[PDB]
Amino acid sequence: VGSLNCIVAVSQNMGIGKNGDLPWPPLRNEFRYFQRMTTTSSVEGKQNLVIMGKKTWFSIPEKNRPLKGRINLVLSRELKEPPQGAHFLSRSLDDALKLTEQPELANKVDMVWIVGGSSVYKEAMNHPGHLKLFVTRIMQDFESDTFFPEIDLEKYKLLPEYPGVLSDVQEEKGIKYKFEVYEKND
Ligand SMILES: NC(=O)C1=CN([C@@H]2O[C@H](COP(=O)(O)OP(=O)(O)OC[C@H]3O[C@@H](n4cnc5c(N)ncnc54)[C@H](OP(=O)(O)O)[C@@H]3O)[C@@H](O)[C@H]2O)C=CC1
Ligand SMILES: COc1ccccc1/C(=C/c1coc2nc(N)nc(N)c12)CC(C)C
Repeated sequence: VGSLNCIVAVSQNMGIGKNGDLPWPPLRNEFRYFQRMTTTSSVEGKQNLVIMGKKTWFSIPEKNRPLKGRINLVLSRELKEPPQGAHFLSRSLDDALKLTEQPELANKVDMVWIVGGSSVYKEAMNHPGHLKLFVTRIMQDFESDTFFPEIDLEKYKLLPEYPGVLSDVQEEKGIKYKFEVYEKND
């Protein structure tokens, strides 16, 4: 199994969601970036795995659900089986990562992408080992009711560029944003 990663888009006030949707209006190219980064795998005969909490799963409109071309895993202790359209269900983050090593998935999964929400991000980020964060900084404040956990910059280094990630300011619907990649190894 290849690398472990988180990917998020976050306002200046650290918001990632409001009422089960994003705090900002739809940013089509931002979403295209999320789909590209999470779907593209350099290893022949493998797909990437996306890991998400239950409320994030149900935030994806049925049209984009499961995320196509990726294996979709949902975290929940209440659910008894994967939701309609999902592929896997685990009861903890550690369980989901252990599962990638089982015979059913060990030779099928390339990268692992944690796609939210706030508790899953927090636990992924505080878990020893090699981890990258792909963070889109939406450069305005937006009313939110979720939030991204604190990024400890003593351990997460902001990389000075990264292949396949544009380094300059983007703008859609009058909202400027930029792409960042952070890496820790502890
Ligand atoms: N980049 C972005 O801007 C992103 C935005 N979002 C937004 O964030 C919001 C959803 O996030 P949030 O409210 O944080 O919720 P989550 O997606 O984290 O869902 C939480 C539910 O998931 C299950 N859960 C979470 N972590 C675990 C765990 N480690 N083990 C087992 N079960 C777990 C629990 O279910 P149970 O109670 O069944 O056990 C929990 O009640 C929405 O507004 C969505 O639009 C989401 C992702 C990215
Ligand atoms: C348009 O996206 C949404 C709309 C409504 C509810 C949830 C989302 C999602 C959010 C993001 C998770 O990591 C993300 N990372 C980045 N860089 N951008 C994102 N947008 C997400 C996931 C996809 C829908 C499946």
